[PDB]
Amino acid sequence: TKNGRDSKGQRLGVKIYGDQVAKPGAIIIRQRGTKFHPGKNVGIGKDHTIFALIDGLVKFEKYGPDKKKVSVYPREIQPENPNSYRARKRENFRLQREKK
Amino acid sequence: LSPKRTRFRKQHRGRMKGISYRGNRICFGRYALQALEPAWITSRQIEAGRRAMTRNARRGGKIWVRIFPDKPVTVRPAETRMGSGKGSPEYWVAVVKPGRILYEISGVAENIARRAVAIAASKMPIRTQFIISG
Amino acid sequence: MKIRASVRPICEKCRLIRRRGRIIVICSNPKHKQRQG
Amino acid sequence: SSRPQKKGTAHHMKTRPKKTARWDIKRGPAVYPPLPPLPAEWTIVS
RNA sequence: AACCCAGAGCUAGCUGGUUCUCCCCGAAAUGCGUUGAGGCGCAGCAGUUGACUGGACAUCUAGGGGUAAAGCACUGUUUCGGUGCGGGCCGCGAGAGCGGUACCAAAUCGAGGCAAACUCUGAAUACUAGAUAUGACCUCCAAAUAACAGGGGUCAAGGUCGGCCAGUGAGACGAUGGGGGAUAAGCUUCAUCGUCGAGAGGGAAACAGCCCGGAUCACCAGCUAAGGCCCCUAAAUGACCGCUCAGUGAUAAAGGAGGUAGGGGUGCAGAGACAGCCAGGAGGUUUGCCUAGAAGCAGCCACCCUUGAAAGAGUGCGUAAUAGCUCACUGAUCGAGCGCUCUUGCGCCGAAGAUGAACGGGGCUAAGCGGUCUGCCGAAGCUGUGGGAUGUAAAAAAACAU
RNA sequence: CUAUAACGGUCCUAAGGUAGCGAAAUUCCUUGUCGGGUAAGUUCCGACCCGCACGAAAGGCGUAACGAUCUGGGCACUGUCUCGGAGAGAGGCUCGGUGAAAUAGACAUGUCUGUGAAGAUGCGGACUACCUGCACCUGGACAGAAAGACCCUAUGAAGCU
RNA sequence: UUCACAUCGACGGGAAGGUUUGGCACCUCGAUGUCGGCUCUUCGCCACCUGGGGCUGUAGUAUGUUCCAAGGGUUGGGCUGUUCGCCCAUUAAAGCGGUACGUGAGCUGGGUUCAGAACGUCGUGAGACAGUUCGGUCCAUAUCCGGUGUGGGCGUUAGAG
Repeated sequence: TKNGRDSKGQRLGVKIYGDQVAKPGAIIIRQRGTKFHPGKNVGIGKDHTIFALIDGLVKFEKYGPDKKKVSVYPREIQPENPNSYRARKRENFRLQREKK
Repeated sequence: LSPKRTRFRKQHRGRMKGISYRGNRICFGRYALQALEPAWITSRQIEAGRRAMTRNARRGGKIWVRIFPDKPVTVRPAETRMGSGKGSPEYWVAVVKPGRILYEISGVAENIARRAVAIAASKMPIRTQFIISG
Repeated sequence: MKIRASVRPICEKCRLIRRRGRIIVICSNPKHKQRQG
Repeated sequence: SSRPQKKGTAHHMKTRPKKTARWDIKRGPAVYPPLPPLPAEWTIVS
């Protein structure tokens, strides 16, 4: 009598938001059709998935007024560090180990 | 009283959230019956009130059913609430929020409009009041 | 009396007096002799 | 009928003591002068 | 489908039972699969142990989404008027024509909405990813006097993998966004949080799921939170500003109202008002018709003019209908405050059940509700004083943190 | 006359209910209509018929006799009743003797309302009530009795097909 | 007749009740014994009848409606197992309800939920039907609260009638 209730439950998000770290080969978008087109350093897939070719960063931007045009970049900078806490924790591991 | 085309058979409920804009100033007519209380209004109320001011005016002036129901409400038989198969062929309903115009009436002298729209407010489930075309 | 809980003046000559709480109507014609709430 | 009634827990929110007058909600306790400190309370010196 | 003995202490994913002390940590009631859903396997959340760790909390900035709201570009419906195409009908006439109808309808335009499976738009949060700091105390050394930076020693705290092992698998309500229901349930179903579950104590009269709050112990010590200060029960029957006269103060609507304190607009008030006493209050005319009669007053049409201070083809009663009566209107005396209007606050009626006043009681006109300022009571919370215990940790302590 | 069809056409099966009986131990709707009975009869008897779903040896129809059979109306007879009453016996009751039972957390065991696993002597407020016997009644103590026999579950048991 | 409101009130709207049919399934399956009668209560009203009143399209006599009113009253029968389901004869009237659809530790067991049997129908069949039909042992010496009666001690401050 109900007839109804047959939903699939599939999942298809954006996997790596703008300005995350893209491994090589990692998937940027798993999509149904082509919302975001491939820009440069990304490859389309069989089912329009968009995956990173080289490590770097993902940049969502319009490739036309309407289109997303996802892209990737090397993005390597900042070697410099400023955190005391990490050094402190490491220092404690050793001091306590020595004490005990 | 109802729409011709059944786009989707059934349609689940909603909820009121008070007007803040589209207060439906006045467009036709000169005297309106502005709702104040959010509620549903079936098509059968609409019938009732319309009859009221038509046969009361009865001499001149034009009625204006400013709103048309366009959403179905279902009702189930007494079978232990199993599955809501068929109830949309039952009454239709117009969600009417505050600040909204229900009727409009022109071509009628002042106080005759007051009796028409006052009676019409008696046939109808929510507290209203009549407004003039400012 | 017609104990209408909400009726109003009807004859042109209704007086609408309140007494001991009860709002009541008194008219020269007793058809109209109502007591309200 | 056609009106529901308010039960346990539900009944409580309608009918618990609320301090619903902005004023008394506001208020704060007396403070005091700072009460400069107090001596010791014990001494072996004897 | 006997009875006794034996396999047999059969089997039971089902019910009941499971005994001495203290200490530390302490959940879940979710998904998935299941001849499976008042079981079990894995995950999810405890314990304890070993590594590698880096945080957690607050702040800020980025990135995608289409929800709330809005909108009529899309799709689907939607009213009011325009336009007229084209069609039917009258016929002329043996072809389609100019047209006409208070005519039926297709696209369009103007005005106007609506939608979980509508969107040209589109937040707040949430999420993911980055950097940015600094928490609590000490002992200090040098201060006039602080502060803090200067170090040193502690203490407190996140996770991601593993090992050995659990219990859990129908939660409940409350807040919010929703489905189903009847925008009914202390109903059901999911998403994000709180309490109960597993948590005491005070307020709520009594009262898991609401409010404050988190229980190591002792104390015939103090300050407060939620809530309160007439009596029963602690603490002002304390201050001043107002409002209620129903015992409202404890429960429900539409509707009704010269109740009551105010406010927002309106005109009138010596070319004097609403009060009352008053006077006057029409000619055409019996308005035309209809009706036995219709003459203001069955009904309907014209619905004006003259006269004047003023009279509407008369306000109501009434008459077979007339007549009659009286209103509106109008001048005089008395005398200068009265109509209208919507809403604010608190109230009244509407608001009635079956054992006996049911709302803590006594009661109260403030000991009710609206507003501000001061003192107090109020818990196992915080303080003060004194013991215990865990680790942190490896040693007397002592100090933290629980 | 109007109706009901003596009589016809269609798919159908292997064929399409014969005789009798019929709202029936079978008719649901349904106290079916009508007649008799009754003051009044959803029961009852006799009929009609659209037999929801009668029917010929899981026999049809009817029968004299017989029934601790079911069913309806009679006359006689009466405490069945109207409407109770008195009486005798055995118990009950009191005294002498012997002397159990089931049940039983402990009970110092009030009423009304309110609350609460949403129907409390055990909680709250108010009322009421000297302590304790004996006879009498049974509304509660979700009173006793049998781990419900109805309902469901168990990858329970058993019987029959 | 005219006349909305003597009376009925279309179309639609807003409530209270808690007793019908229901929705949830919260207590109760180591058990909360069902329908209808008998006996005995007691309570509610929105009132059927008796007491007083308006209004009436009330001449009177009847009424119709509403208002305060629960003090009282609220028949006997025929049919059915079956509370307005009902005809008969009255009667002032011959109410609706709540009390675990009051009352089975008070009563009957006509019905339904036991084992036998049969009818119609479903099932090939065992069997089955919230269809029918005939038969079918409803157990009890009150501990406590409750109630009706009746006592005793003791209180009433000296003791008693």
